[PDB]
Amino acid sequence: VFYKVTLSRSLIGVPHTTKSIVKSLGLGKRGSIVYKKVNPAIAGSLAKVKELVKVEVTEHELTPSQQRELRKSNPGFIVEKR
Amino acid sequence: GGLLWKIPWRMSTHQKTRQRERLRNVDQVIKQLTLGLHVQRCQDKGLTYQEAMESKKKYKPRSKSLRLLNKPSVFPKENQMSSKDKYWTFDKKAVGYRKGIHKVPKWTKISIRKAPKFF
RNA sequence: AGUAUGAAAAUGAUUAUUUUAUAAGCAAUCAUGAAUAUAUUAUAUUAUAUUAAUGAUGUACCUUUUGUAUAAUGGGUCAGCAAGUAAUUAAUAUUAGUAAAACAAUAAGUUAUAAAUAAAUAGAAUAAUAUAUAUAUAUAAAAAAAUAUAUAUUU
RNA sequence: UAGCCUUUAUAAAUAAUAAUUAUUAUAUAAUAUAUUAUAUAAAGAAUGGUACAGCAAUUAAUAUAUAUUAGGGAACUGUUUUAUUAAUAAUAUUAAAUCUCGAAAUAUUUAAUUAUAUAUAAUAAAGAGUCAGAUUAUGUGCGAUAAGGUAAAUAAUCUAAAGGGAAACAGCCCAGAUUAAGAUAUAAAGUUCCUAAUAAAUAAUAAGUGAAAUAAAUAUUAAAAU
RNA sequence: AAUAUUUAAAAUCAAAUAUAUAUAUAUUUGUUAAUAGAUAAUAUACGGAUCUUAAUAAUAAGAAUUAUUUAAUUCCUUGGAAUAUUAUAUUUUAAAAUAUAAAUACUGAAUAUCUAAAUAUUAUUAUUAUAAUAAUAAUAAUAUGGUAAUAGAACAUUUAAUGAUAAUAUAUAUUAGUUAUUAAUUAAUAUAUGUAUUAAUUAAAUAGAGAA
RNA sequence: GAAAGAAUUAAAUUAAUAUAAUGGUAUAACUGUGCGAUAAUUGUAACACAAACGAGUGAAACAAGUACGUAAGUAUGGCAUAAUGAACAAAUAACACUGAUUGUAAAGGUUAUUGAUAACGAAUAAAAGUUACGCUAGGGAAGGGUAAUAUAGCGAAAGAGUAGAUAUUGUAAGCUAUGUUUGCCACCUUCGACUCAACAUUUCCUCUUGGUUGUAAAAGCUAAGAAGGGUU
Ligand SMILES: [Mg+2]
Ligand SMILES: [Mg+2]
Ligand SMILES: [Mg+2]
Ligand SMILES: [Mg+2]
Ligand SMILES: [Mg+2]
Ligand SMILES: [Mg+2]
Ligand SMILES: [Mg+2]
Ligand SMILES: [Mg+2]
Ligand SMILES: [Mg+2]
Ligand SMILES: [Mg+2]
Ligand SMILES: [Mg+2]
Ligand SMILES: [Mg+2]
Ligand SMILES: [Mg+2]
Ligand SMILES: [Mg+2]
Ligand SMILES: [Mg+2]
Ligand SMILES: [Mg+2]
Ligand SMILES: [Mg+2]
Ligand SMILES: [Mg+2]
Ligand SMILES: [Mg+2]
Ligand SMILES: [Mg+2]
Ligand SMILES: [Mg+2]
Ligand SMILES: [Mg+2]
Ligand SMILES: [Mg+2]
Ligand SMILES: [Mg+2]
Ligand SMILES: [Mg+2]
Ligand SMILES: [Mg+2]
Ligand SMILES: [Mg+2]
Ligand SMILES: [Mg+2]
Ligand SMILES: [Mg+2]
Ligand SMILES: [Mg+2]
Ligand SMILES: [Mg+2]
Ligand SMILES: [Mg+2]
Ligand SMILES: [Mg+2]
Ligand SMILES: [Mg+2]
Ligand SMILES: [Mg+2]
Ligand SMILES: [Mg+2]
Ligand SMILES: [Mg+2]
Ligand SMILES: [Mg+2]
Ligand SMILES: [Mg+2]
Ligand SMILES: [Mg+2]
Ligand SMILES: [Mg+2]
Ligand SMILES: [Mg+2]
Ligand SMILES: [Mg+2]
Repeated sequence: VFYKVTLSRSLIGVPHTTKSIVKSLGLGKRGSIVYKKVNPAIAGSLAKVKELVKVEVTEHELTPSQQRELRKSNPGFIVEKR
Repeated sequence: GGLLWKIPWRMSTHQKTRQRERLRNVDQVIKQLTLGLHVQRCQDKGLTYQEAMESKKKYKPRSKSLRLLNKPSVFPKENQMSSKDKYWTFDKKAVGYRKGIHKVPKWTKISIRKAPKFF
């Protein structure tokens, strides 16, 4: 299974050591989402930044394209040509 | 100390609610980290995701950090901490040997759960 | 300090529209009534333009400073003028020409083509990749330390 | 000059960052007191001597109708004893920047694996600027456990950082401005009005104590437990 | 009741949780309040107003202080069920019964997402004409505060080389529009000129001023 | 059962180490003894620690010779960390490297050694003061913070007070308040007199009151409310 990791809090005031831990996890700007294969190595890294992130276990992995298509809003119309 | 840093010595009721929420979120992160390890190990043994979640046996973590973070003595859960430890920290240069938690830099992010037994 | 033109600004008087005699601060931005002016498609329940009703936000600019609204320096205003340029050399990067040669031709010179040593008459596979060879210290010669040279076409 | 920044590139480049496995023990099963697999517990490979803790040796302090040596008066009546005092011995109790017999977390750091490759290191050729810093939090030297004081150590921000919050606010809590819009989540902080947003539960206060900068020894009143 | 101590979850007691599981072990949590003391100079200073509740009685108030909490309260373990509740519709006699909605509290930045646009880069496509290319447009992802400083690309003025057109034009100024706009353009108005060192590519600067 | 030997175990680094302090040392790095006087030698020194450069530290390995040891092997000074100084110009010797027309030479070069710049990365071989008569370019490269001190109060009461700590007085130590004196930090570069005063009360007088075996009366001491008027 996979971990769904969200950078809830920002890295403005965190020490550079914590910043390095987060950067090596693939997380970028605040609110970024990355799907990490569950692994004792990953669990340790998330344990050290347990505050700044929010972690939920998920069955499958969503590619970034899949996430975008799931994030698009619903236009309230179907265009009729002419 | 001419410059005025008007930081009060007590928190408002709303800061306390947020502090309790932040502690719970951290505990939930730990609870989820262990859950993934248990599910991953169970899948390795051959089980599927569903039965892994319903398995009576829950594989406890083996890493030192996660094993200790799951010990209430070392890292107590929000429902287990005392009110003093939730909102007050330990300073050895303060009257009462305690100071408001909000005075700790980056208190919102940093986690201070344990205080000396008699202080 | 030539001659013509001169709706360039600062500056003064007057007129026209709007606002202003119970309201307080970089004089603006946004929100929003009202009045006025123009409009040869205002068909209008219209569009623009001007204007301190009223509400919210708003601590001039530059220099020097850890730090300036600062009661730190400079500025009455407007117009004109006011500051990384040239010569002789050297080293790097891109492109272009030519190319184991190039510039230049009259010769001469310069650079590259062989690396070293303070210097000297020394200077690269005797049969292949450093275990070979050249130079410097040493020696009878090697080893040792440093740099350089070679695996149809010399770089 | 080094340190921190910038431009262009090199592959036989992942060498960068981050974490995990390492270790000890218990229980079950298989194999020949031992090995293997599985689960669990333990601050969990190697280095260290701070906090803590302690009085080991060193440096200091206290008390014993305890014992010995010596000093001195009295008693005895010159003897021994007594009155004692200093030292040592024994027992018990303490502390320290230059004490650590015990000892953390952080920290230094190693091989492999995994994840970051719209990412790191290293290297080659060329350019700078900087060498007056400030505050907050923590552990200290000086000061008086004074200073918006001074000197260093670690982290963050300002310096060079818009925005929200602390009335106002360089340094505090959030959160980093490509340009729009404004639907939805929101961080810190708030919801009687000024001012965008609220309803509740259980106790205490009668002092406007308090309500966004807690003023102490002590006295009075009252409340629980022994 | 009187008297003398302490104000404590260490010990004990209560409760919760993890293991062997009707019990035991281990871990965690739970132990007073008010007043006086109280202190200076332009002016009261929680930012201000102001905040403590009251039956007869209002559609309706009763901290806006301190302490521990919730998102109506309770059971299972973020979610499910039940029960006090508000509002409405139907039926019956201002009241009774059935049915439906509310259990994410709300505000909150230039945060994040969504909705569009721009530049750069990585990876895929389409149209047009080092075609392994150039221009333009699409989809996914990442980035776009910034002083000293570094690097890239453009605009205004003047001079030199090349350089049609022309009063139905050119230059300048005002006003109102257009182009993602320090610029150039459309129209109207005013003045000069039978007329661009004009468009565009190069080469040079006495090449840009609220700062001495 | 006894004698001797090899020795083992515990304690010890407090003694000793050329020299300060620290770390190490009994497997001794400490001590005694034989040989010795040798490695207190000679050309290449990779690689590391440290590090801006200059410099500094450990040292594998190749080659020549020496001392000890039967041999294995050890020795490139001292158990380790301090015991130091760049160039320039001069001086001495060795090498045979240049030799300004040629041969010599002169002079330079390589190698080894010498002398102190202690302001100790050393500006020259060689240098002290005064300025209120001064000058130029710059920076500040009484307010504010603190309250040791000062003033005042509070808590407790040793002791005076003919008697009795608390009528009055109140050692030394304790907890505070003000920023009115002397200080400290560097964010920030005129004392007195005349005239007019405004404000505070921690009240000098005037008004009310409590205590005063130390209120007989009058004068007084101490304290509470009080800033309206006055205070040469
Ligand atoms: Mg009016
Ligand atoms: Mg005015
Ligand atoms: Mg200054
Ligand atoms: Mg300011
Ligand atoms: Mg000024
Ligand atoms: Mg002014
Ligand atoms: Mg001026
Ligand atoms: Mg530099
Ligand atoms: Mg690796
Ligand atoms: Mg120490
Ligand atoms: Mg020890
Ligand atoms: Mg400095
Ligand atoms: Mg300071
Ligand atoms: Mg600066
Ligand atoms: Mg800011
Ligand atoms: Mg920053
Ligand atoms: Mg940004
Ligand atoms: Mg109050
Ligand atoms: Mg407020
Ligand atoms: Mg307990
Ligand atoms: Mg006041
Ligand atoms: Mg954004
Ligand atoms: Mg930028
Ligand atoms: Mg000019
Ligand atoms: Mg000008
Ligand atoms: Mg300008
Ligand atoms: Mg010695
Ligand atoms: Mg010693
Ligand atoms: Mg190093
Ligand atoms: Mg070096
Ligand atoms: Mg010796
Ligand atoms: Mg000299
Ligand atoms: Mg010769
Ligand atoms: Mg000659
Ligand atoms: Mg000679
Ligand atoms: Mg001198
Ligand atoms: Mg004189
Ligand atoms: Mg002062
Ligand atoms: Mg007495
Ligand atoms: Mg006294
Ligand atoms: Mg008074
Ligand atoms: Mg009288
Ligand atoms: Mg009166």
